[PDB]
Amino acid sequence: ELRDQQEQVKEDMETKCFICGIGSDYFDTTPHGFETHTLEEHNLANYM
Amino acid sequence: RQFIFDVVNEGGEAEKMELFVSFCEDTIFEMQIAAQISERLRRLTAREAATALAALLWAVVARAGFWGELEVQRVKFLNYLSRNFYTLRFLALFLAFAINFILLFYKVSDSPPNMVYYFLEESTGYMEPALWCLSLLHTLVAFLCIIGYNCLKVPLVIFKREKELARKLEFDGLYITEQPGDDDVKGQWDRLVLNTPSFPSNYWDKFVKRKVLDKHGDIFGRERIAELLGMDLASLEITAHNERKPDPPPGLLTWLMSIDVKYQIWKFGVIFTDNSFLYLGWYMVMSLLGHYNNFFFAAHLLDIAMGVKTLRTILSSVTHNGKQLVMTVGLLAVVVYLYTVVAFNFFRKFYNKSEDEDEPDMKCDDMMTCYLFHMYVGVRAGGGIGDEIEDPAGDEYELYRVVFDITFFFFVIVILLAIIQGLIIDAFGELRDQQEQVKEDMETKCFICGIGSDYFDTTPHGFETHTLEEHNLANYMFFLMYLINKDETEHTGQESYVWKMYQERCWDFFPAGDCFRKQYEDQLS
Amino acid sequence: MVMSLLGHYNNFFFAAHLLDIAMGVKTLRTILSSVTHNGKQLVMTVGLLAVVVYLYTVVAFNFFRKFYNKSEDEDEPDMKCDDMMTCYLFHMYVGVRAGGGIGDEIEDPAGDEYELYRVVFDITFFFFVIVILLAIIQGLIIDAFG
Amino acid sequence: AGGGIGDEIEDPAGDEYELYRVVFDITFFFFVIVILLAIIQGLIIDAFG
Amino acid sequence: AESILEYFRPYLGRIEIMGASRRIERIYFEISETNRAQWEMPQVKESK
Ligand SMILES: [Ca+2]
Repeated sequence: ELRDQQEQVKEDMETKCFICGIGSDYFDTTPHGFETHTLEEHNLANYM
Repeated sequence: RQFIFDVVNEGGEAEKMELFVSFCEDTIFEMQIAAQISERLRRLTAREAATALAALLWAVVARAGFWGELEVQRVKFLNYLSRNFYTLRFLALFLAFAINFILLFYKVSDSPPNMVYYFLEESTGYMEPALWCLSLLHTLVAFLCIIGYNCLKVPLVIFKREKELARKLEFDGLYITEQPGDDDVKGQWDRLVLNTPSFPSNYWDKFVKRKVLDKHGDIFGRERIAELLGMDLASLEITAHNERKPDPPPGLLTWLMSIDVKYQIWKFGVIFTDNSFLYLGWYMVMSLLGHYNNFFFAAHLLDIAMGVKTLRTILSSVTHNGKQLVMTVGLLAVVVYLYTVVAFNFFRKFYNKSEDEDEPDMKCDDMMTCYLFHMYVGVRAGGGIGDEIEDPAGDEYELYRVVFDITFFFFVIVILLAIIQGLIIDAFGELRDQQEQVKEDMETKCFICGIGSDYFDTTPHGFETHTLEEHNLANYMFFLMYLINKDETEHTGQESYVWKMYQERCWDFFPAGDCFRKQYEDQLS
Repeated sequence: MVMSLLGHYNNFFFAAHLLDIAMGVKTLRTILSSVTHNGKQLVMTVGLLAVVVYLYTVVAFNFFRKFYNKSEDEDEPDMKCDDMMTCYLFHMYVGVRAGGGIGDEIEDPAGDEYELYRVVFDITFFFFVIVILLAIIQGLIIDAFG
Repeated sequence: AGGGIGDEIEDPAGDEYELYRVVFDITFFFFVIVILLAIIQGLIIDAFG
Repeated sequence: AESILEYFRPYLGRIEIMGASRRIERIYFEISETNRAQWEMPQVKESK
């Protein structure tokens, strides 16, 4: 049970922005797209 | 297949493509080294049962188990020694059984034919000298393996280290801008090899020294760079190979003392730090130490049973949770100690062995003995220490024993030992989950494109062709090999465009999102 | 057919029939398939036990010979450490089923001579070929149902 | 018995049919103790999952 | 103006909000030097 939770937090943050509601499927039409969206754009660290 | 499993198991950003290109040139050098070596009921006495069962075990294992002349011959032989291999190692395992099977018949008596370790044979007169002949034979095939290893697998790891160093000097300022990490041995040991003139030995191009001289030497001391990087007399180097191409005189077999001492010291550092080489090195000393006329050959079958595949799969489970497993044993030791002090102050009059007419042995006075008694007996008792004490039937402190024993049995027997059994049980589930994950990911993705199999199935039998006819991550290796074997002046417009960015290590020409079909949906579907 | 026909030899050979016919009903095959699902790996693990127990036999053959007696009175005509056969057979036939390792079938190590080397020898035997090795076997069939 | 019937018999030290006892006892301990009783423990363990 | 951009790259913040027009907008602002320093502490980073 505990091991299942550990992967769940890893998977959820991977395929969602945690601010946007958009999955990584849409942010990959532009090559190397999703990686920039979580760093250059809203990155939940600039807000602070 | 090993490469695919590693990459997709921990996949992230564009690092994936960099690894893939790295792999393509890794196997290319592998081809170079491969082509250079080709050219009622009856009575059952033990021995009978032993032979039958050992044949069963071996069958189970085997079902999944003149200076000129000098030079020429030597070369050829090292050559095919290497070639062969994977066989020899197979032969070494077989001799481990025979040398151990014979050892299984010794005898000990206090009468020579100081204890006498005389070896009694069986009914047949053989099996005494077979021990001698096989002992000499095993060391020979053992030592032969090291020679084969030192000419088949060693050049690859040297090539891997040299390649990774060249990038960190040209495209990175690791050793030149500020410093290495100054904590890892690998990042510090390699500092010795910079000055030697023969630094790029196994790597392809020997112009790496010149390339970084002009790139990072503009804003740095050209004299300063021209000594750290070796390359002494920068004027001489730029004025040496500009008039003609002289032929140096031959100095073969005469000045072998005049060699790169620095290079050998650094190279030998890489050899002794490789885990695979050390295992074979340790294999030699045990076999050689077996000539000391002992059972040291018995340590060989233990460390060679891992050769067959199925052992590594099962044996990896215990090593997968190694840090947590060894830790739990520690928690047992502190708890049992915590149970020792409480007995030391209240229950001293119980830990006796019921000796007659007196009790000269007491297991509760010394803290040593009281603690050692609990560890050596209290755990294996199967039911706690309640079976190795005086009976608490006496009303004095009667009930405090019952609570003391029961909590001991629930905690350090039922619960603590179930955690240890639970860790390896959980290990198999974790490893099996990874095995399906690599299978599923490659099924529904192109590994080059970002497109799932849902889109590539509108055309009947569509996704299967897309991974074979189109980009199939196998043509790319052929393409990159094709560029090298072609003159620069013959490159077409598209080939030269790719070849230029390959020098700069930019990986923008891989599709990564569109693969020739989204581009041409509306035009011609 | 042959077992039934051989049962007319006036023997218990009919007792071999219910064993191989209980598989006819469905529920047996579902449960019995679990052990046969990991057959190659399960039979393999037993082999790893045999080599390890043997590796524990040689170490007793050179140091702990004066412990493997049966406390016979007035003499000890039986020794379980001289023959490599008996020393190995004693460990296999008893040392595994003892439930706690061979520490319960030896002379007491209370004598200070080589006293502590027995403690380390017995404990590692109990952790490795009892707690761990036999838990792998129990863990394989448990994993089979999942 | 916790270890099969090997603890509740006459000692097989006598060479007459000596080894047939060893094979008889060991297979009993592996089959109806280690394996069969682990299935029963494995069913309720699987139930919680 | 590449050299001036690279010096100010670590200091130039950027976020995204949506309001007052029912449309997405960008925001630019200065990030103080000290706030970039004490944010990257082992204690604070682990708490995130
Ligand atoms: Ca041209």
